[PDB]
Amino acid sequence: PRAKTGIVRRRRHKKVLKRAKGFWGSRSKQYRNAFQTLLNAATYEYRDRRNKKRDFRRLWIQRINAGARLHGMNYSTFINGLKRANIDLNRKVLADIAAREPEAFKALVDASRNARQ
Amino acid sequence: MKRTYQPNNRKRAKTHGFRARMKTKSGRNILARRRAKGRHQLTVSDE
Amino acid sequence: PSAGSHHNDKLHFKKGDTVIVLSGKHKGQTGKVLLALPRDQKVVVEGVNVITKNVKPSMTNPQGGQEQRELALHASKVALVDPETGKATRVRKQIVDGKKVRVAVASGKT
RNA sequence: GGUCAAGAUAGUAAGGGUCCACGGUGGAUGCCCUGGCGCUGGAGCCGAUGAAGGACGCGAUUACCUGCGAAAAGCCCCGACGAGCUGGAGAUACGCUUUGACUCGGGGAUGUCCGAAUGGGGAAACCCACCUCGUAAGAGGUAUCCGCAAGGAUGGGAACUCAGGGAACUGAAACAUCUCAGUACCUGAAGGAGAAGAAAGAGAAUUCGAUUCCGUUAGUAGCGGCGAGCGAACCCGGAUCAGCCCAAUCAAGCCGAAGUGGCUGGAAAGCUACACCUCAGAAGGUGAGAGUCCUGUAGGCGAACGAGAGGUCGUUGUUCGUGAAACGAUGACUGAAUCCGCGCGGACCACCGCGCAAGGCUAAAUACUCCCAGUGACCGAUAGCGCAUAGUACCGUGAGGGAAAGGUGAAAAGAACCCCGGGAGGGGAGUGAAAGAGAACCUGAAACCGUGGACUUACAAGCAGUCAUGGCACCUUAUGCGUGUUAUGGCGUGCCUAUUGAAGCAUGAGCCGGCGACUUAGACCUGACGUGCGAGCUUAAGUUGAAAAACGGAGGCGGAGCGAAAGCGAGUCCGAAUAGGGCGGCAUUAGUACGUCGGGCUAGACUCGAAACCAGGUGAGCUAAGCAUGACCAGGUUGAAA
RNA sequence: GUAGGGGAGCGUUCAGUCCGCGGAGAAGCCAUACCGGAAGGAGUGGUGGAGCCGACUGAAGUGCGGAUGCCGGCAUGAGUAACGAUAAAAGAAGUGAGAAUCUUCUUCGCCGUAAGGACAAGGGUUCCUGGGGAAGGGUCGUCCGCCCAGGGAAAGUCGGGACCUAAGGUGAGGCCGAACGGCGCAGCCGAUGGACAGCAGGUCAAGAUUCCUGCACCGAUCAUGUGGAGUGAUGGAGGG
RNA sequence: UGAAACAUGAUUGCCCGUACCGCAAACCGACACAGGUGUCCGAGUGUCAAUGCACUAAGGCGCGCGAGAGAACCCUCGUU
RNA sequence: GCGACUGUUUACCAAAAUCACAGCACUCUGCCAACACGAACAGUGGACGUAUAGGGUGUGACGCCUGCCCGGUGCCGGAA
Ligand SMILES: [Mg+2]
Ligand SMILES: [Mg+2]
Ligand SMILES: [Mg+2]
Ligand SMILES: [Mg+2]
Ligand SMILES: [Mg+2]
Ligand SMILES: [Mg+2]
Ligand SMILES: [Mg+2]
Ligand SMILES: [Mg+2]
Ligand SMILES: [Mg+2]
Ligand SMILES: [Mg+2]
Ligand SMILES: [Mg+2]
Ligand SMILES: [Mg+2]
Ligand SMILES: [Mg+2]
Ligand SMILES: [Mg+2]
Ligand SMILES: [Mg+2]
Ligand SMILES: [Mg+2]
Ligand SMILES: [Mg+2]
Ligand SMILES: [Mg+2]
Ligand SMILES: [Mg+2]
Ligand SMILES: [Mg+2]
Ligand SMILES: [Mg+2]
Ligand SMILES: [Mg+2]
Ligand SMILES: [Mg+2]
Ligand SMILES: [Mg+2]
Ligand SMILES: [Mg+2]
Ligand SMILES: [Mg+2]
Ligand SMILES: [Mg+2]
Ligand SMILES: [Mg+2]
Ligand SMILES: [Mg+2]
Ligand SMILES: [Mg+2]
Ligand SMILES: [Mg+2]
Ligand SMILES: [Mg+2]
Ligand SMILES: [Mg+2]
Ligand SMILES: [Mg+2]
Ligand SMILES: [Mg+2]
Ligand SMILES: [Mg+2]
Ligand SMILES: [Mg+2]
Ligand SMILES: [Mg+2]
Ligand SMILES: [Mg+2]
Ligand SMILES: [Mg+2]
Ligand SMILES: [Mg+2]
Ligand SMILES: [Mg+2]
Ligand SMILES: [Mg+2]
Ligand SMILES: [Mg+2]
Ligand SMILES: [Mg+2]
Ligand SMILES: [Mg+2]
Ligand SMILES: [Mg+2]
Ligand SMILES: [Mg+2]
Ligand SMILES: [Mg+2]
Ligand SMILES: [Mg+2]
Ligand SMILES: [Mg+2]
Ligand SMILES: [Mg+2]
Ligand SMILES: [Mg+2]
Ligand SMILES: [Mg+2]
Ligand SMILES: [Mg+2]
Ligand SMILES: [Mg+2]
Ligand SMILES: [Mg+2]
Ligand SMILES: [Mg+2]
Ligand SMILES: [Mg+2]
Ligand SMILES: [Mg+2]
Ligand SMILES: [Mg+2]
Repeated sequence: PRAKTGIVRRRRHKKVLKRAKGFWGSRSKQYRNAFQTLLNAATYEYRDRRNKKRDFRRLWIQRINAGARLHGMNYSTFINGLKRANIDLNRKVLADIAAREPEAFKALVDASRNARQ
Repeated sequence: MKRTYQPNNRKRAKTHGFRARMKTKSGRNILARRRAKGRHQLTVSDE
Repeated sequence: PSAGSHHNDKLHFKKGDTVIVLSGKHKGQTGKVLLALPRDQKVVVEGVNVITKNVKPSMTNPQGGQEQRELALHASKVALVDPETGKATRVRKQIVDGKKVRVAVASGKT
């Protein structure tokens, strides 16, 4: 008995083309370029998952550095005197405190400096 | 310039025809081996 | 592929005979046999009805016009009748005379 | 609040982008069959009484097909059928037929011209005749060979068979013996089959007993640049049987049981409540799925006609390649005995066995499959034959090559009629269940072209993505982990193949569809899983039955090794024994048949791709020339011999 | 994690079997934010019009982006290049639904040992009449060598055969040869040649040494005559 | 004793080919294609003559895309 | 410079110094001639020609000419 593709291929293909939208030109419309575009897209997804884990960390950091400096502290010195008084805060939170909660950041500062000297 | 095919009725027939094709063995053979392929075009006699 | 093909090009009935429509819209109606086409297995009963338009055709008749006449049918919604009952009425074949062959029901004949 | 000043940001889209809606293009997919394909079985020749195959004709209108033959879609006779018929073809008018048509079976008659063509010629289907009879119109005859005559032969046939002739590529990783392989092809003859056949045989048992066929022996004996590779037979089981003579019943057809009511529906066959048939539940048609409508099936009948010698030299055949070369087989030379004789037993000799050369026929089993029928873990429109039909269209001077082609509906009820236009096309209407079927008429994918809408886009640098956030939009697996779109950021070297290394300026590719490549066979090899019997395991060919399978011990595998072999044997071999290799015990252990699979070998062996090689044929209407025959060169200048 | 070996599975068809759906609608197709570890598979909505899902088991033509792969369709290049000789066109008039292009008219331009005329070979209805306008026409077309229908072609003297032979092709007997076959005298086929009786005019929309008018020629068979004894081949010579 | 030859009258007259294109849009070149195709006839004026050249007659056409522009550049040609 | 000359040649990148030629030269060949096509004692060309003919080979009008080497190869002849 013979068994044409009949259906399967159109199936596979559409799957890709439905992943494949928003894509500029041919990419969103022809299979090969679509599936392809998606190979690379794969690479970018994986890496950029861990990557965003980096990037956010960076962001939090610069916000804290700011905070410290807003009084007279370095990031490194603030964070270090916040290791010294053992104030074991996540730094994401520290950003949050720093930019949305003023006088709190103030206190955490005075603390870090105290524990530093 | 001038071409391969310059028709000649007497040539055509005295060359490819039926008295001609039957005059030789391999032309009998051409004949029936054509017939088998269901030629309407048996031979240039049949033009 | 012919219609009488699978019906041994066989007309179980005849030109003249009364008929009753088994299955269809015309469920049960009476009709003399006006036209019985065996090969195509098609046939005309005075029932059916139809409105046909016979197009421009200037001769005869300049304008078109229409026509109430009737569409033929398939000898498989055609049914022979039983004089008594008059309905869904099979047929047996018997012999009256004298090498004349005939046709009964479960109570002959027709 | 007006003026001026500094600073910030908005909107427009020529066009484009993403998404969305809506068509177009195209004809994938699903469904379907009106066409295939294979296997089993049946059937199997035609023709001088004109074959296959054609040409031209026959029609009220006739281009193609079909049927036919100037008696021309037909004619006579018989038989079945009994109401319709007037070919596909779907068109009018003409008609025919219950005194029996049409269709079917069975014979007959008529059958132009070409074609073995056959009165002679010819470029097939055309030209010109002579003879006999006729009043003419017509009819017959006029080939050649075997024959006294009567009579037979000629040509065609897909394969199947026999014969004369007989390749190469290939493999041996080169080639030449060799292998391909007596294969491809050519030719001759012949049949429904053919061939072969009634022993100077196999042979080793003082056994069998014509042949052909299958199983098996058996990849054993052997062949071989002993390399590649090549490879029997006797016996044993089956199929089917035969041995004779001469020279001193199917083919046309008929007949066949048993349901209705309501319900949905455009439509009942489906749902349902109660029914009956069955030797009949195989199938197909009917508005959607019918045991009980129809045609049928199980069954029963069934026709006038109808069918049932030796030797020598060069060589070769079998497993037979000069090898110890037997034997047959023939080309050339030689050409013995006929019974107290002849031929063979693989050189050769005796012995001892099997055999009757020089004369013929022979059914049966076997091979094939143009054709007919039945079936199918065969195809359904890129499949399947090349063809849903066509060897046609088209290409080719020729031989030869050679396509894509499918679908309105249940039924034509095929759209009278009004509207814009010459039309084409469309918008109504009307039919239908549906015109979301309208004749470019089933679904209608994708590339591809457009209209509209959302959000965006004119200081911007880009493998076109990702990931984060803001904007805007939307709310039928959907108000949150949202969806569409977007701005800004970070980040980021298409895919494949080929490689030391690919974004590569290295290969491939316009895009999307659909077709596209690791298989099959053998009762071979060897393994893994599994199973059934288990010191035991197992059939093959066949036979019978066959909506199933059973029978079939003939042979196969295990049983014991060792040597070169004879042979010996839990031993054996080398040798004179020793000392050892192989082996048995062992300190112990299982086989075999099936099946699924991982590998192997032989054959195309994963698919595609050569340049080349060989056979048979087709081409000198092109070009190179030959031959026979015709044709052709305004006008002018120069001024040889004699 | 590359070549590679191993493990478990996803989907496609055909098949056996069961669960079972379907005109209150099957498959196929279309949309989507659901589910599964993945091959994948469900829900609902729109399409469609008559068939099909699921489980288990069996057998495969069983999963494509590539092969400068094959078939087909549609894109790019692009509204680009080109419209096929630089012999050249104007105005009026007409027709038509529509005209630079078709039909009249009046001019202009080109060929004129041709770009005129008559034949042959080849082609095959392309000729003439009336009509048509899808496509063929390199634009347009009302037009055409395209489409439809109907008509048209006439021979004793032209040309070929009923006569001849060349090259060549044949060819009973004949000479050869594994077969098919290869030769081959006479005879026969074979025009490109030999032979041979008619010229002048007229006319259909379309024929012309054919038909028609006028006046000829050649062979053949019969008859009345001049008859009044020779006719003259399958061989001879001349001639051609 | 009807042999030829002849005159005249009668009478007879087979078979195919004849359209049209045929130096081309109708044949061979895939095409309504600047090619190829064999023989005949092919007027006049001027010119030593002529089938030569210019221009003409009879006849046949203006070759089946048009219109405008008046740059680069390209082709064929004039003058320098 | 090359060829003497008229001629010929690579259809579709080479027309010449190519090739042919008249001329000369070596040999071969006595007729069923050599030589050539050939299933082949066929038949055919050679040729219905006959050594002033026919084949093969080379040079290449014409003019003055064409030397030296016979060991190897070929060829002709010889014979113990
Ligand atoms: Mg980290
Ligand atoms: Mg716009
Ligand atoms: Mg016919
Ligand atoms: Mg009768
Ligand atoms: Mg009947
Ligand atoms: Mg008759
Ligand atoms: Mg004849
Ligand atoms: Mg070889
Ligand atoms: Mg080899
Ligand atoms: Mg035969
Ligand atoms: Mg011997
Ligand atoms: Mg041998
Ligand atoms: Mg012997
Ligand atoms: Mg399809
Ligand atoms: Mg096909
Ligand atoms: Mg209309
Ligand atoms: Mg838009
Ligand atoms: Mg800037
Ligand atoms: Mg901007
Ligand atoms: Mg790949
Ligand atoms: Mg490299
Ligand atoms: Mg690049
Ligand atoms: Mg590249
Ligand atoms: Mg490379
Ligand atoms: Mg096992
Ligand atoms: Mg096994
Ligand atoms: Mg393999
Ligand atoms: Mg199933
Ligand atoms: Mg299905
Ligand atoms: Mg592809
Ligand atoms: Mg490329
Ligand atoms: Mg433009
Ligand atoms: Mg451009
Ligand atoms: Mg431009
Ligand atoms: Mg242009
Ligand atoms: Mg033009
Ligand atoms: Mg012009
Ligand atoms: Mg006027
Ligand atoms: Mg008008
Ligand atoms: Mg014009
Ligand atoms: Mg002319
Ligand atoms: Mg005309
Ligand atoms: Mg046009
Ligand atoms: Mg008009
Ligand atoms: Mg001959
Ligand atoms: Mg002539
Ligand atoms: Mg004459
Ligand atoms: Mg004549
Ligand atoms: Mg006359
Ligand atoms: Mg004609
Ligand atoms: Mg033109
Ligand atoms: Mg031309
Ligand atoms: Mg003249
Ligand atoms: Mg003149
Ligand atoms: Mg001139
Ligand atoms: Mg003209
Ligand atoms: Mg301007
Ligand atoms: Mg100057
Ligand atoms: Mg020269
Ligand atoms: Mg050249
Ligand atoms: Mg040249």
